[PDB]
Amino acid sequence: AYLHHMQKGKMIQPFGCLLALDEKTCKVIAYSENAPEMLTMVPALGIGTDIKTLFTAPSASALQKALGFAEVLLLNPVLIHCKTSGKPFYAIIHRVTGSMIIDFEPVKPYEVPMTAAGALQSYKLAAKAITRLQSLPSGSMERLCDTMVQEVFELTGYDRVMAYKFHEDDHGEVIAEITKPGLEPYLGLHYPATDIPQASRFLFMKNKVRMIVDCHAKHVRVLQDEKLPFDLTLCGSTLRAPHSCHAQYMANMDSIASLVMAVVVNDRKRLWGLVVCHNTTPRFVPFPLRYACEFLAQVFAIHVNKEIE
Amino acid sequence: LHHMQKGKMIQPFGCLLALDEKTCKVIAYSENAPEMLTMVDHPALGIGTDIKTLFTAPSASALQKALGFLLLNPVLIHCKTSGKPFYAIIHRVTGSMIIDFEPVKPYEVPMTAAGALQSYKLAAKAITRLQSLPSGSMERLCDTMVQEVFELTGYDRVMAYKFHEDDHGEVIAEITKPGLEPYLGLHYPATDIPQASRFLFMKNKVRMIVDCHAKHVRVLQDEKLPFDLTLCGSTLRAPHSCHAQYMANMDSIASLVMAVVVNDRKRLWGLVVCHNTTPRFVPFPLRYACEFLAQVFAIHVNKEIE
Ligand SMILES: *[C@H](C)[C@H]1/C(=C/c2[nH]c(/C=C3N=C(/C=C4\NC(=O)C(CC)=C4C)C(C)=C\3CCC(=O)O)c(CCC(=O)O)c2C)NC(=O)[C@@H]1C
Ligand SMILES: *[C@H](C)[C@H]1/C(=C/c2[nH]c(/C=C3N=C(/C=C4\NC(=O)C(CC)=C4C)C(C)=C\3CCC(=O)O)c(CCC(=O)O)c2C)NC(=O)[C@@H]1C
Repeated sequence: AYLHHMQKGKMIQPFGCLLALDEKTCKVIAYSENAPEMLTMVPALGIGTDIKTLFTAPSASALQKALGFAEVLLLNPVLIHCKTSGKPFYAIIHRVTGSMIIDFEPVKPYEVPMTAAGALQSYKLAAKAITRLQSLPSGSMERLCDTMVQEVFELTGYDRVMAYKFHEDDHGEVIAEITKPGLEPYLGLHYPATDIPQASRFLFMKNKVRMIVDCHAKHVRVLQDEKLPFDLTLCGSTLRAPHSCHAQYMANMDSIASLVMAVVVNDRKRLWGLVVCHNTTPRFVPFPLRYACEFLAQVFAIHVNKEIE
Repeated sequence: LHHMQKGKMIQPFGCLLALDEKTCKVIAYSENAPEMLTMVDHPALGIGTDIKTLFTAPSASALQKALGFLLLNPVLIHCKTSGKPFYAIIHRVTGSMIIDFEPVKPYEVPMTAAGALQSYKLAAKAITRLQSLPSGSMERLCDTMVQEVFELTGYDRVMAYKFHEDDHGEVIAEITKPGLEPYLGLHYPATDIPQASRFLFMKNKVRMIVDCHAKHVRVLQDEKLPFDLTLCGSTLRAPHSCHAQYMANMDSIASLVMAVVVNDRKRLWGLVVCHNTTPRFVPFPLRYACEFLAQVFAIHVNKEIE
């Protein structure tokens, strides 16, 4: 049941908007319902729209040029400007067979001159983290995980950061934790397997970093071309809305916002666990920082697998 | 020392402005800056020009904020009429804020963040390969460093150049494109690298020369400025004429040099030296990534001695 509704991914979070394009025609074959408002000035946006009508000439050309690379050759994000408004967005591209799917995340105008500076700064901080993991003496899973949650806490600014390990019966245990002062600790607690369905663990193998900005936000529908006789697969989107059971789960534990990083060993390939960030209030972090976190989690996974041996 | 610090020439691949640390107005500029930044009241660019007349408002605001600091480089700026974009690289000296401007292709502006992330990722992967090395073999450590830099930077030749106790140098590792003659193993006199150059490398850890044959450009300053403006910290500083000549005879038209400073007790261990047969330019984000790679390399060198 869970996998169907997560794979189709027809509901997104409202912090961004989504377009899907036909690789052959470059025209819009699906869009989220908030996309006309975000990207135009309400020359419309609908099924069949050409993207050269929406963005400035260098922007349209950069996206058009992405159509011609293999996915492993995609460099994200792309900085685009809207043609009428001048509004800037980060465009995050991925491919599913003959479709190109694009997530658009807003950028503040005063942030634009700092886009390269901020990207370098995020990766530099992550790189300094990697050196401290590596400097650590071997022999203690506990010290390794403490160092990791401490580094992530400083890098990401969330109220709570946990290392969550899966046991062989698939139930989980919180084995390391750092929080801001007032909060209730979860260190040492065990949780049922069913708190994280099989389908979610499966998706984490491919989508290694997941952000939920606000569990109470009103989700937005994706509309697709009525001519299509199948559903598009949108689960690779950075914007996919959380299933309502989990959004209800979040509100109950006063984690209004979250950032989760998969820890995949032998990347025998196995989901060892998760690094779980919670925030009491809504929180957004831009793509370059999440991208750096993905690499930090990869290196962490190498050290985890070393200690096992 | 006094025609590297008080020498007033830059390489022509970019241009330079210096601004007064209080008024924010132009107190020095390279002779190529008017055509590069305005396309040639008053001559649009001279002593006393206000940066609000040169750049779009978001661009000028971002530079005003930097004068208020802490520095994250580079800043992406657009010129006011042309919309012509540059990377602005900022540093401070006692009297002034100095800005090096390196051009960006207008149609590449959408990919600036993407390219910066990719540069740092490749350097971060190189860092993990150095770390995973079994300790004990200085040869293996240095061979790995030159291989990674070669792949990252795309230069024709990459060598590790070690300083001996008498300050003479030795090439102890090297990788080149096929068919180039090796220099591995050669010893060179201490005088090839004067002490003044060594002292600069302590502060400016990455130095790029795009084309030893390029015609250098003068920096003009107000003659009543109560101090002498130094260019030691500019990414654009011209090579000394002895070295421009030294490079031509050895068919290194372009170079990229990384200092290797241990106990960063502080001493210059050596250099990672990249050479190219033809002119070569690499953008600031890649040089910035190389700086961190060089610091991490220095730590492993220091470990090997001990
Ligand atoms: C509804 C009947 C059942 C249900 C479904 C469900 N859960 C998830 C996803 C996650 N569940 C967790 C669990 C935890 N988070 C924590 O912080 C802790 C320790 C305090 C636990 C145990 C996590 C981390 C996830 C991943 C969330 C993410 O991707 O950010 C899903 C998938 C949701 C989606 O839309 O991707 C579903 C469907 N949960 C229940 O408890 C019910 C039994
Ligand atoms: C002129 C009278 C003397 C002189 C001066 C001089 N040298 C440098 C700087 C450098 N010299 C070297 C030397 C080498 N490069 C190599 O590739 C090799 C081995 C194959 C050697 C021995 C290097 C690497 C530098 C640094 C250059 C840089 O910053 O990119 C300077 C500094 C130039 C400047 O303006 O910074 C000067 C003045 N060289 C001679 O040979 C004379 C004896």
